[PDB]
Amino acid sequence: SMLRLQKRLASSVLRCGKKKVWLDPNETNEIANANSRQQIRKLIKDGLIIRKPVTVHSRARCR
Amino acid sequence: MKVELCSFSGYKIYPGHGRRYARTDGKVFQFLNAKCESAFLSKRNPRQINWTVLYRRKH
Amino acid sequence: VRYSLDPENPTKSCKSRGSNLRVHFKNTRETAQAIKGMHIRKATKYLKDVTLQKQCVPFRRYNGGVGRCAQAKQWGWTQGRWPKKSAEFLLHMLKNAESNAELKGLDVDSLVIEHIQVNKAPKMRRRTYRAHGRINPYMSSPCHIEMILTEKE
Amino acid sequence: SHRKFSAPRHGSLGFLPRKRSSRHRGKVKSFPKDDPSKPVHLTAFLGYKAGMTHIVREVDRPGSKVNKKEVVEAVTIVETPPMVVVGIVGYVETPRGLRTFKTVFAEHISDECKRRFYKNWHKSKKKAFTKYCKKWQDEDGKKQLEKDFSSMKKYCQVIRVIAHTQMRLLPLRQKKAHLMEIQVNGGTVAEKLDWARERLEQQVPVNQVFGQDEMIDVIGVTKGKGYKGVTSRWHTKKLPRKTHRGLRKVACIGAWHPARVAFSVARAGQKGYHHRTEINKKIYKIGQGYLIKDGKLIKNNASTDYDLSDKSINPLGGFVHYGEVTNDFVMLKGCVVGTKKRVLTLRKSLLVQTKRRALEKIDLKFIDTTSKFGHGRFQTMEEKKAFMGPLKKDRIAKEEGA
RNA sequence: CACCCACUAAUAGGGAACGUGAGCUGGGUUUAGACCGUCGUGAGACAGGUUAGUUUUACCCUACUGAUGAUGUGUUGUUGC
RNA sequence: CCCACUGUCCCUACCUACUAUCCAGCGAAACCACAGCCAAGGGAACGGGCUUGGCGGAAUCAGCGGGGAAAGAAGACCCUG
RNA sequence: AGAUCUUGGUGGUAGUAGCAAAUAUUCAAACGAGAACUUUGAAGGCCGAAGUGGAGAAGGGUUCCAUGUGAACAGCAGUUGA
Ligand SMILES: [Mg+2]
Ligand SMILES: [Mg+2]
Ligand SMILES: [Mg+2]
Ligand SMILES: [Mg+2]
Ligand SMILES: [Mg+2]
Ligand SMILES: [Mg+2]
Ligand SMILES: [Mg+2]
Ligand SMILES: [Mg+2]
Ligand SMILES: [Mg+2]
Ligand SMILES: [Mg+2]
Ligand SMILES: [Mg+2]
Ligand SMILES: [Mg+2]
Ligand SMILES: [Mg+2]
Ligand SMILES: [Mg+2]
Ligand SMILES: [Mg+2]
Ligand SMILES: [Mg+2]
Ligand SMILES: [Mg+2]
Ligand SMILES: [Mg+2]
Ligand SMILES: [Mg+2]
Ligand SMILES: [Mg+2]
Ligand SMILES: [Mg+2]
Ligand SMILES: [Mg+2]
Ligand SMILES: [Mg+2]
Ligand SMILES: [Mg+2]
Ligand SMILES: [Mg+2]
Ligand SMILES: [Mg+2]
Ligand SMILES: [Mg+2]
Repeated sequence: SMLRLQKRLASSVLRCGKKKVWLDPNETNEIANANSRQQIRKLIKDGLIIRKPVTVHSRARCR
Repeated sequence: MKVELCSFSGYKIYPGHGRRYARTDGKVFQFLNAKCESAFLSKRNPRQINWTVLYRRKH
Repeated sequence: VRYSLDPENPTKSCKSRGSNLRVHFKNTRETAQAIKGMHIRKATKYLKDVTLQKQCVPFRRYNGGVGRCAQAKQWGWTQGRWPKKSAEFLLHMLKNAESNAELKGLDVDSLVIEHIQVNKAPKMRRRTYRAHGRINPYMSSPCHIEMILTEKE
Repeated sequence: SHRKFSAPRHGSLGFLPRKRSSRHRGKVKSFPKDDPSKPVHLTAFLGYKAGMTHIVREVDRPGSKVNKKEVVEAVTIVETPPMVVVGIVGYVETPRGLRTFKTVFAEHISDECKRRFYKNWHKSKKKAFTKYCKKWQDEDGKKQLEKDFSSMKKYCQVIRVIAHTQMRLLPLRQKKAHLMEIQVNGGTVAEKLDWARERLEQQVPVNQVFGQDEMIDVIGVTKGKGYKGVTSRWHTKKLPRKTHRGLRKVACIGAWHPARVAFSVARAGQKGYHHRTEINKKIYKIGQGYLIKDGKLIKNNASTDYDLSDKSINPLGGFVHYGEVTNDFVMLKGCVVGTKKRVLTLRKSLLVQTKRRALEKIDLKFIDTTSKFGHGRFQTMEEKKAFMGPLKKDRIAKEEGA
């Protein structure tokens, strides 16, 4: 239903921002049950939460 | 059925079209439209503008 | 409960009521005036059309500033609107009254809205903040509604 | 106190109900004075404003700086396909004005005309005049029509013909014909009744109504401009930049007394779409329209006797926002009220043309057919082709299909 | 007001709450700051001069401007006076 | 005061954004003897009402700033105590 | 019946003024009775390190954090919320 808590916890576990947290839209219900950082940790290992890569800011044009 | 004129771009100007420019030096030009006129006023060379007659004849 | 305009015989009739409904009184009064005397199936289709902005309700009494529309020409009027909340509220009241007829065992395919009335409810107080450190009311104008339907065909 | 310096007022008070015209067609409102010595003729016509262009001609005004000189002049093309006479109206002069004595309608009213009687032709069953036309064939109906024609003969002063345009000959989206009453002038009531009777169901071209270089009057509705402020509507002076509430206003709308706003004060409201008549519009040409004998004969539309070029009045790329002119047309001189494809009423002049400005023969030299959808510079397709030569689009056309 | 320059057929005189500030402007007059001259012992004054100085509200009735409509001709439409 | 510069002006036009506008939802306040079409008359000497005349046709929308000597403040000017 | 009387209540105005400062939203799905406003994902943007970022002092005082509700409040709505 609502994943405001899980996005906040996943950010803290991944040591990234909420910008870079990817909660799988297919497994909304599975993520919704994870109400603790330990269940979040297993979600990240299993692949239901992915830390997205940094937005590209290339310096090739400057180089 | 009047005199038939030719522009800065070499195009044929039918009566009732375009403008006429008489400089102080005594020479008179006729233009077909403000595109051709402002090209001439900014001293652009018609031999380097591709759609101009003098370019087509040159190349 | 005490209704106004009890029917000529409450054996072919059913009633619905609502108190302190959160709709504008002026809007609901105009909508109730439009559907009065209508066949129940006609009022159902009409109030659905008002939500879809296919038929307008004519604003006759409370028409200060109300704009003109082409659909007002179905009525004899010039000003009309399409109050969605008033149509929604009267639709729920019509479904409630229809179900009451099912309880009373009389056929619902011939009901006609013989009586309908919108009363002003006690107001609800809110607050608005104005220019030089002043407060003015932001009151709401809820309304009571009642209706009586009868068998006739 | 008096205003410091005198200045004329803005706008004329002779058009004061500055409202949307109650009509769209444009009413004649005055037909020329009827006299019996002249032959029988029609006094009006209906055309459509096709567009504008300019011409070149030789002026014959002695004592002028343009005498024996070439000039260019703006002209307005008005498409005038032949109208169809479908009825006759009698009028009787009462001490309260004219009143419509009797109307007689011809058999076989065309479908384009019968559209005028319906707000919704699509859902209609097209029953208009179906029982009326039945009386043209039975004995009691025909005998009644004879009695109604004879009653017009002995009781009516002026008679008019109902005529309608043929909208199917126009490129417009509208298929509904325009009806109008056209007064028949020039003769006894019996004579104009016999003339109009034989024209029933027939076609009346513009050649038989108007003539070359005669001054006529154009009646129609102007372009709409919507709601407009006083600066656009009455052309009043703008207030300075420093004005608080705004500067496109009239500063003083009246003195303290008479304590009311006068009708003569410029105020914001509807501008445009007004019914106006303009007099003394000279006819420069009457085109022949398109005609097929063995091929499509198009040249004489815009071929002057000095041009001798095969081209029509149509510009290159067609008239902007109107379409292609194919029927007969009338080339008026100067601007004319209205938008494009706006129905115009053309009326015989109420005055008598005696000045040298009128009764001056027109002798065209050149008719501009360059594209009006931009800065056109070629009169015809063939002139454009000869100047530019073959292009890439025509190269692959001659390459793919050989 | 006045006077001057120039054009013009002529460059007439006035009223409308000394027309017209919910139309404007704020130059002047007519607040508070300040300078000079004159008067006053002084606070201060000056149809004496000078400089800086907040211009609010309309959505109400009518008027006017436009825009739908309304009466009655059985309904409705076209053309008209 | 001069050069330059320009929509300050001659002389206005066009474009863009947000509004205003229409709709869904929500929803005030100022003000209010009664109200609201005028000419003249007389009258607390400038009437919406009174007299005499002109007349008067539901219900309304968008504007408007002529009036309501419009609203805002028991006039700060002047006089009296 | 009056006192720009006191207190309380109610009208017209009026469904009117207005809900116009700081560029901007869109598609699909989920839960849900109900989605312009909630959640997720995909886009398009903004703050642009003197930030619309991460932390404190004063002041607040439990607003912090979970779960639940949909009465009232959050000047539309809400499945959301200080
Ligand atoms: Mg406020
Ligand atoms: Mg405050
Ligand atoms: Mg004068
Ligand atoms: Mg006059
Ligand atoms: Mg100002
Ligand atoms: Mg063009
Ligand atoms: Mg004055
Ligand atoms: Mg004033
Ligand atoms: Mg003012
Ligand atoms: Mg000043
Ligand atoms: Mg001072
Ligand atoms: Mg001294
Ligand atoms: Mg001095
Ligand atoms: Mg200053
Ligand atoms: Mg109003
Ligand atoms: Mg408004
Ligand atoms: Mg009076
Ligand atoms: Mg006092
Ligand atoms: Mg006082
Ligand atoms: Mg009392
Ligand atoms: Mg009181
Ligand atoms: Mg509003
Ligand atoms: Mg707004
Ligand atoms: Mg940026
Ligand atoms: Mg920070
Ligand atoms: Mg919280
Ligand atoms: Mg709310």
